[PDB]
Amino acid sequence: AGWQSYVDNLMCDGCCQEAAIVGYCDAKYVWAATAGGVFQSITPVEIDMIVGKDREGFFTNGLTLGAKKCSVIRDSLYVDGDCTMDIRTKSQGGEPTYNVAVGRAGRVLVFVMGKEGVHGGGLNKKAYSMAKYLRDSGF
Amino acid sequence: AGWQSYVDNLMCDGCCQEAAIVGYCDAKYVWAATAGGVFQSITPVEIDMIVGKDREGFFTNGLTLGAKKCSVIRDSLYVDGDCTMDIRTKSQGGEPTYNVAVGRAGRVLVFVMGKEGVHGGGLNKKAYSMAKYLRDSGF
Amino acid sequence: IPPPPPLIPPPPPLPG
Ligand code: NA
Repeated sequence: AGWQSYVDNLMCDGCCQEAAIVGYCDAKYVWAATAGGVFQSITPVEIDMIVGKDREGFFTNGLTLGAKKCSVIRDSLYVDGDCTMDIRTKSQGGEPTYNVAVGRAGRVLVFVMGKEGVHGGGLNKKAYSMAKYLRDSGF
Repeated sequence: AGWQSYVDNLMCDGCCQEAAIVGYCDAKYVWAATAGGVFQSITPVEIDMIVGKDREGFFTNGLTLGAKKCSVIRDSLYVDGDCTMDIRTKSQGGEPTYNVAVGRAGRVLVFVMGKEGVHGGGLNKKAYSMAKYLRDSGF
Repeated sequence: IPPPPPLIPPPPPLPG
């Protein structure tokens, strides 16, 4: 199972439509993700935007994940004791948007995407919690 | 298993509804498959129909995958340098049909099912290439 | 079933 078990833990309370574990250090690419979704398609360049030094451009510009346009709602990725970001997909014609939370451990990022209607707060707690576990485990 | 990574790979382009790796020799059962699909319930007797000596009956009698009735569109499973078969689900009414491709390596079968409206050529290429990769690695 | 051919560090243990 490997990192798949971490994806499964993220998905098991039913509120998410996808999840991923993504490295940002030596192995800067997706390690495990819900098959056939957006996160599996995250690129190294998109990773670099999530973890880069510039913490402002993505508010004005948005960012992409798997080529999907998203907005940054809140950035706390380099706030010690938090290490999360809140992101939301952008709607092109009024179709639903989805909340995304990111948690940053030492070596990996935790990504979660909500089902329709699922608010960012609970997703942030999920991403926070797993990133904290991984951090405390040396990851 | 690590074989789930092969399912992931087959699903990554977004054109497949499900994928599976299925042994057809001694370990003649599903090794890894998309959860919730018909492929996860493929049976040993269904595998025997796909790989067996009779290359005619399934044209007359159809076959099932995970108890789902299907039609055989092209059989090249034992054609050197090809080793594929093209299949299509039957429409119980009622519902769309889905194209299926199978690639045969030495030990395993590669199954892909397209999403609605995804044609069989691209699926065949996917099955072919993965079965060839696996053959060359000893599988 | 045999382990597959290669197509990432081992994760830390989960609880339990
Ligand atoms: Na044929």
